[PDB]
Amino acid sequence: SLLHLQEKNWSALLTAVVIILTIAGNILVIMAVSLEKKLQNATNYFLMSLAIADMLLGFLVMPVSMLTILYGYRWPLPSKLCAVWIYLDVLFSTAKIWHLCAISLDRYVAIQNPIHHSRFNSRTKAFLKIIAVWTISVGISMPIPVFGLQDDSKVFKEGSCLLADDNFVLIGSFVSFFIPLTIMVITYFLTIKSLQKEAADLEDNWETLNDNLKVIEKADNAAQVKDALTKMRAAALDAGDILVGQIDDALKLANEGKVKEAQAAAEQLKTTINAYIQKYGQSISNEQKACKVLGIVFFLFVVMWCPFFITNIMAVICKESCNEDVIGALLNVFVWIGYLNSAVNPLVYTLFNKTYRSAFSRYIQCQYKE
Ligand SMILES: NCCc1c[nH]c2ccc(O)cc12
Ligand SMILES: [Mg+2]
Repeated sequence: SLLHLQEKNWSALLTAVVIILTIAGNILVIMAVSLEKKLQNATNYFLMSLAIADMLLGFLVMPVSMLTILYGYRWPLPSKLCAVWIYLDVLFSTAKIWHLCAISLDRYVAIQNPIHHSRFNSRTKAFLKIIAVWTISVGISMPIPVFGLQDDSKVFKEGSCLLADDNFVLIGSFVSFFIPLTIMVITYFLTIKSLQKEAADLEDNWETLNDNLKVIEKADNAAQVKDALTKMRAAALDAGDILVGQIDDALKLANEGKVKEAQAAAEQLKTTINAYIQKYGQSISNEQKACKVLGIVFFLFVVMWCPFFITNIMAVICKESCNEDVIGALLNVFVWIGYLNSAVNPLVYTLFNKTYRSAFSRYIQCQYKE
């Protein structure tokens, strides 16, 4: 006889906590993007869809995962509900990683194509990209019901419902989890470098505009102002229209010979430059702030699923050499480290965004009026 309820009830109280923090955390994120209007961009739109994936993992996968621990890891439901539960577990995790990849991808293309980002601002464009990812994730996870329902040996390992098939655990791990992991760690690295270069390029054009504002207010002739405005106008085009015609206003005074009159115009440009420099120089500050926080989302996904990901692959490499009972007893812990990651995507936003933090606080006092 089997399917016995046991006294594994340290686990029952601990796993219940993780389910609510997932469900309550990611509901507040879905409510934040749906209601708060400082969050209406493509990156925050993905984070909602990430939190829909996290929350449905809290509803559908994590209670059943708890329920198995309550019946000694012998599987209490119907046997054709084993292959459904693996399919949802793997679908929500595959949808998370391909979101996290696609954010880091969409963020990088936003910097290399500033003009394209204005065109790609559309919520419809964002939703199309999400709907690309979910239908990729349903595409990748689809062997688990199509084959597993047909053969109980691919989803049961001795009354235990788990992905027993080893070509599913191997090929899936590299198709669905190092192809979008590669693209995430390449494009996060290059996003840091594109915002390092353009911050470094703005300090270049800060010091050459500030250098020619020394030159014009020293100068004697209309050739030492004309050249010095020609080097301002060229290196003001390198920060892109607003200021160029005001330099062209100053350029025609140097081209006629009105030097004291061209020098006075250049002093009027000074404050125009400090306005346009404090603006775009706070823009790079904000993107590098956002890139840092999205990195913590990216880093904690990778770290918390990493003990589950390595040990599941060591189940397949030492299929002979190792304690299958100990590897089975570690994966049962290691899956819940990765489940816990559904609870921490919301908490990150709270610590690191005052817009998410304010919104969460108001909803806890039941205040939706923005
Ligand atoms: N999401 C990976 C499949 C899965 C679901 N529950 C599990 C429990 C144990 C295990 O080894 C694997 C699983
Ligand atoms: Mg200098």
